[PDB]
Amino acid sequence: PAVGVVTVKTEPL
Amino acid sequence: GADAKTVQDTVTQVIEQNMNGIDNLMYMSSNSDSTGTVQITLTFESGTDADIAQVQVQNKLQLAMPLLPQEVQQQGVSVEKSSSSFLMVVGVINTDGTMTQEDISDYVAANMKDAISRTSGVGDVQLFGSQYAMRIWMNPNELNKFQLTP
Amino acid sequence: LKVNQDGCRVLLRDVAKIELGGENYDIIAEFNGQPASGLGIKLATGANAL
Amino acid sequence: DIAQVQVQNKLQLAMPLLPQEVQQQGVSVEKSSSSFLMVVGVINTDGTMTQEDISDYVAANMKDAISRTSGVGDVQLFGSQYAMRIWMNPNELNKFQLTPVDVITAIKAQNAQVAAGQLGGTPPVKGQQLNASIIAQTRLTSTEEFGKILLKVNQDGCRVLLRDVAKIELGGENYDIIAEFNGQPASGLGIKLATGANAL
Amino acid sequence: EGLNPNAILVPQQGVTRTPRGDATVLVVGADDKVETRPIVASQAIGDKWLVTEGLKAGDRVVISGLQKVRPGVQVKAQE
Amino acid sequence: GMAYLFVRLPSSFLPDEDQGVFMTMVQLPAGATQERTQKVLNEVTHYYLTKEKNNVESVFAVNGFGFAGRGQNTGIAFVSLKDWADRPGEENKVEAITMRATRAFSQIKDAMVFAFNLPAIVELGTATGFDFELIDQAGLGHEKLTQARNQLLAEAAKHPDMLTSVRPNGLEDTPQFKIDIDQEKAQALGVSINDINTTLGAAWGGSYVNDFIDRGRVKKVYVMSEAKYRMLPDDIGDWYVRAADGQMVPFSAFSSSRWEYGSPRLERYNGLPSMEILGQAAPGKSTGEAMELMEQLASK
Amino acid sequence: GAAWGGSYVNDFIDRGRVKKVYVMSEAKYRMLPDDIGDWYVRAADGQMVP
Repeated sequence: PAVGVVTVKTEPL
Repeated sequence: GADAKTVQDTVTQVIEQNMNGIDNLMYMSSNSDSTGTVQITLTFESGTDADIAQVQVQNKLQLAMPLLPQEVQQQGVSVEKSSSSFLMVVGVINTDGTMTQEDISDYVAANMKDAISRTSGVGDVQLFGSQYAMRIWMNPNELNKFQLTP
Repeated sequence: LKVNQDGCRVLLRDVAKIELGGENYDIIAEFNGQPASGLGIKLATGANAL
Repeated sequence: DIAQVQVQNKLQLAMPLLPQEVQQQGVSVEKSSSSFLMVVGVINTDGTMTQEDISDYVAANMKDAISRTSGVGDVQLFGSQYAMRIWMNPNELNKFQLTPVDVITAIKAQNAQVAAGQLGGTPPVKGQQLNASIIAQTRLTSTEEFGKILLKVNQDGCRVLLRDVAKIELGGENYDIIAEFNGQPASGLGIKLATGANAL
Repeated sequence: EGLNPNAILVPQQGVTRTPRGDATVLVVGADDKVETRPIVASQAIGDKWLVTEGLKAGDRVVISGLQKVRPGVQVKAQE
Repeated sequence: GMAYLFVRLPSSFLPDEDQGVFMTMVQLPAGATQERTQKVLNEVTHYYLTKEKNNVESVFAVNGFGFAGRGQNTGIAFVSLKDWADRPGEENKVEAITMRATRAFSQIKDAMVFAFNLPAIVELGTATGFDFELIDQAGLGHEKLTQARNQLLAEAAKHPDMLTSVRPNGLEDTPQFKIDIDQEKAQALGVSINDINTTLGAAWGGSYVNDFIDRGRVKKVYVMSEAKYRMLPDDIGDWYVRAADGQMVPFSAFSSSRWEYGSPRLERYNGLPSMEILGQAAPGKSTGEAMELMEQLASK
Repeated sequence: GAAWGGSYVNDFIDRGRVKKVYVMSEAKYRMLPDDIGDWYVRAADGQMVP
């Protein structure tokens, strides 16, 4: 079963 | 403003601790909310009107009236008897959409809705909507600007 | 609203926004593409239908 | 019921005419006939619990599902609910120059319940993702929470907690009735006849 | 603006105050059966939330499907 | 053998025959806003309008409302049809429409949404669902009643042979935000807490005051500041309060705060602490069998 | 009458139960007619007055 999977990119502040 | 805990205590346990000497139910049910609309549902024995036990319970509620938070009864409390059956839904909307759903709501509500209630055969017209109000939007920079409190 | 001894008047519009108001704002109800207003009707006991 | 609601609704006409305080307590507008039925007693035969404790035990615990039983008139509580009972000392009030009225003003001032709201109710801003409810000052539960209720200070912070002048305990809403059943009090419970009750 | 650019800013959606007095966020596992990790969620920033604890860029955090899924169910990724 | 066929026959109640509409229940996960919910309603609305042009003759959904609980994660679509004569064919009958709807719901992500027909006398349930409440008589913690509850939802999932949905109406304990105040800080400010809170729920719950007239119409007065001003916990810190001296005071001068749980929709049944336990049985098994099952699991 | 007839104030919760609040001093402190003189009240200056 498929899931909406959103993944981290945290470069600036 | 208040929570389901305040619902339970300041309102609902007032009722439960006053739903006493109560007559001819089949049972009773209730729920809470954070929004504030408490609802108690009271399934009663058949063969009778709603009105006798209605005024029983709502008059021990009249015994319960100063026990309320003053604020909600300053707003008012719906203590109603209604069988929960609809009649129909009524579709009222500016197809242009230039007016808000509030605008239509108080439009019909002030204007039209009431003479429907001045017509035969009515239970409740559910106003999906409300009256207008004097809605006000503060600024802490302005209170702060003039060193004030709301 | 408040002043000083000059009488620098303060107005409610100067601090806040004035408009009409939903007592709540909670139901965005929609019917056929546009959000629509709705009016329930319920039954009168002992009345007719037809 | 007809003349009942006649008279109790001209009593509804008569409501603000009362002293406000007794209707802050309430009025026993009661239609009932004077017909008893069984007044069921219980007692800790040790007597470790007071008659108040038994009364609040049933009244909180037992009494109400008896009221959830068929055919019931009144469930008569020969007794009462627990409460908060406080016993002052004018030596200590006088020691800190205390009016108990202002003590009550603090009692309301910290006891009361605060309606708060939510973290951005309707309508929020566009693009808002989160609303939840603001949680705020609560009506209190423990007698030590009650006991730590702040009273006057000095400028250093030489504070006054609660009681410190007084006494916290459970409150008999009166203390006036002494029943006794054979060496000790008990809990007799008046299960009175309902009007239309069906007894056997 | 501003200080050190490395700053774990996840939007508010997966942010769970879980449990009592605590705050975790559930990530998927590497074998698609999901894998919650408790994290020090710092101050919310914008539509997002600062995290100090543990997580890196590229960590397979979720959005949508968290309710049919408990730890132990494989997952096919979507954005 | 007549008696054999007599006893072997299953039973039911009065059927959900046609209504002309169907009732469309829409449920989202908690914490999600009415904006995201609104997006969802636009999606589902777009499905039954656009991908179901051929029969769909009505829409009306209520964003924010739930008859199962008036919260931000629910919405209802009132969906009518054409004339009966304008819908010939068994796929043009309401049940199969709901079956394709369920296939769409399986297709729909980020949701717990199902439509159905109500009873003809709608005050009865789902007509396959028993209503089941469960109440701790001893006051053993609503949260621990929820432990034993969802524990018994796991147990309720241990018998798929019995049920078709063991689902509750559980509106979940929420992340939520308690703000604590020091009185000795407050008395160090010497300012009445009641009016601080009056300021608070005035600005953070909103304040009714009184009424007026437009065109002969008594109307309410409400006041609470801007959405951008009522959005953050740090927005809490923005609010300054005059004290006995006349100084403007942040809440953060005296306010701590933290998070926790708490469910918005609590329930008490016959005045007794309850949680809504719906359930429909698998077809071919009576609900009294489900009573024997869950009541022997009420041993647990 | 707060201290000589008792003083109800308001209520609270124990274990989900709204309960009354009373206050009046000790039996030995509420017994004599002379005990009336034992009570002192802040005047306009805030000074305890028998």
